[PDB]
Amino acid sequence: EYLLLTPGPLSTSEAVREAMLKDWCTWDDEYNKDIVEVIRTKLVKLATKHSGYTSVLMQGSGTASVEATIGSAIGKEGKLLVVDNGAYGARIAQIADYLNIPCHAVSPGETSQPHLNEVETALASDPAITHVAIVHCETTTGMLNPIEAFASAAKAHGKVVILDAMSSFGGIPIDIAELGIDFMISSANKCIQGVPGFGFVIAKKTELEKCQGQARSLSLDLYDQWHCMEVNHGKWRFTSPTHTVRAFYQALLELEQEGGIEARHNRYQTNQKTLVAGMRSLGFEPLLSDDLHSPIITSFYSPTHSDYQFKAFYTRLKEQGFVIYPGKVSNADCFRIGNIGEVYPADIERLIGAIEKAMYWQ
Amino acid sequence: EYLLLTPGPLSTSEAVREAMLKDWCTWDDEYNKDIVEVIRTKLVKLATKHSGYTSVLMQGSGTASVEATIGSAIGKEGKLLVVDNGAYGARIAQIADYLNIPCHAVSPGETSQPHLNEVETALASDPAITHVAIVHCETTTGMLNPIEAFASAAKAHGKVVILDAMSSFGGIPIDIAELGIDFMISSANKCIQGVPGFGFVIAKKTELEKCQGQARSLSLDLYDQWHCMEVNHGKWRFTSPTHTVRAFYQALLELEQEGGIEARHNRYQTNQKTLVAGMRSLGFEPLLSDDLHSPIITSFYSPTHSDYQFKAFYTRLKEQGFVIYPGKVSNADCFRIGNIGEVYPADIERLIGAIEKAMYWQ
Repeated sequence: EYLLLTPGPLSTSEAVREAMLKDWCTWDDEYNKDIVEVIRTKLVKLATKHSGYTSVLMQGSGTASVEATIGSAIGKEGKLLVVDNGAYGARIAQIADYLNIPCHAVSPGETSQPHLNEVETALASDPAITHVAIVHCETTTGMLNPIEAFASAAKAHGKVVILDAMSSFGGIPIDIAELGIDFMISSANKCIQGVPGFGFVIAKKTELEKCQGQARSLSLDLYDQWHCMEVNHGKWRFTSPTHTVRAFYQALLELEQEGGIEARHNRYQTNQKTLVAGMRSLGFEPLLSDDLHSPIITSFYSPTHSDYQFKAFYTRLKEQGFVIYPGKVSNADCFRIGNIGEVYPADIERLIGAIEKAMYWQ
Repeated sequence: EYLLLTPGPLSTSEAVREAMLKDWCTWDDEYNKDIVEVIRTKLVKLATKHSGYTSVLMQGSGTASVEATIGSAIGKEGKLLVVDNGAYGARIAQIADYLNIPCHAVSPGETSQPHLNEVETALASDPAITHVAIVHCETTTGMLNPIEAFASAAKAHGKVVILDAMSSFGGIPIDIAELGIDFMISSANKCIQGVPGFGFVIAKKTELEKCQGQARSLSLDLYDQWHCMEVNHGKWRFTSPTHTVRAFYQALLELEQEGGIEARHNRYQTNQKTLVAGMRSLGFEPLLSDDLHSPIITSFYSPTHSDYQFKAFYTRLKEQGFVIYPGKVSNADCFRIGNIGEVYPADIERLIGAIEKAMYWQ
């Protein structure tokens, strides 16, 4: 009915939703081997060309998979270093606080890319740090963080690297082995284009094996979940959201049929650049400078006009068949427009015309 | 294609699965107020006729909602008493161990109902206990535990009562206010007949308010989840499995259209009694004595014949369109047959004939 221009849950294809029409037995080999183990194999190949990697699927929101990683990888005597330049980086610090894990937040500001100066200074002054965490795309602003330079500084200091690639994996090309990522966390419902219900972790097999007996949660026990899936060939310890897992298997086939991540990245990149160009022609201004823009979601400043109201602008756009998203920027009045899911160049063009008609304050 | 005679995920109706064909914006009022807040209101009324109760929906397997309750209700200086007479009772002890919560397991044996003698002795000898936990239906065996006598002994000792009603709520009539249950945990995909993706907690509002700042997990923070849903009217803190939540809204409407829990309980009770009677005519023996049988799932002893093999019996039954379930009994060779979901008397009768044809060892 509406095109969801959100960061996810988003507009999924008909086949992705149609795949949810069958019921599955959680104990049957058709589910565990022919569905789950296929997902697991495909996910590892999508994340790297290299050996030594493995995948774990975890029920719940994507945050639950981020908490599974933090609470399972970090030992009793470990300390976390986080790059917090948005709500998601802050959420990694909040997880650490709940789990009583010593944490050092390196806050570079929401509208600027992390100065690796602060990072290298934290890594040199604080030898107690065992793990470092960074958000690939800060979905709050749509900022693309420099994960390569960051993970390299961490590997140089002999620290474990955790990447929150929730809004980037499947839509931005990355080889986690080459970049030196130890744990890469991502979603079923963002760039891969499945539906929500679970998340996953693609990890270096040697680093995942170290998580055994270190977990702070039974449900979020990364090793125990991984080990059950390994020895029982796809078996989830507790009930898996079967329908959403089948929808994800379909979303993977549609990613292969598009031409993979490189092809999806190009479609996203074109959508985002056409969107920014069209929005600028209508007088809107992006929150970040173009060099910091990700091809996933763009933050735009709310019009300074006294008659402007997000809810009113949002409602007028919904009437035209487009669902935009509110801004999450702490020290800025903003709104966001995602360009992921069933969003194609023709849609972005139809949207720019719809933005124009929804500009009631003109 | 197959009728799933499992404890859940099970055979859902066409309308329950068809409700998953629409995409939802997580931020829209149509989702949060007209879907989520309707689910929440209906769930509290289904659990009690009385005031003072509230509901919380939690992403993940049902275990995640059990862990949310344990880790959020119990304080730093608190101690748990568990009735462990099956894998699910043992799992509540395992959660406590992960969360470093002192725990006293009262193990009455898998084939016998809890002797309230051990319970009352534990409550009199151990004044350090703050909370007590019991499984309503031990799905491992299909045993129906006496929750009334148990919760009364706990209220007498001024302890908080936690009920795992995962396989019983929606199919067995219970008023949690009258029984003195403080936190009742249940599933989206068992007796209510929705699909997996989330679980929920129906709690005494005064007892839930005490959980604030006590949580051991960010994702599993019961108060923080509840408070966001209360002040932001249905809003889930992090991504909710939207499609599965819409499927659950449909499952609630179908529960009302059947005539509620009393009507569903009668259909389950008839299925289970007809099943036990038919299985006995074929020479099979129930694991538990009939007085301990729940109307949800029945455990039967594996035939003593040397030619008998579960996988072979299971495969021959699948061919006839019935999916049975393996046994989870620790000190018994068993199999289970659920009778929940789209299971009607005509199905049980067709199944008894299918059991007969699948008896290859005859």
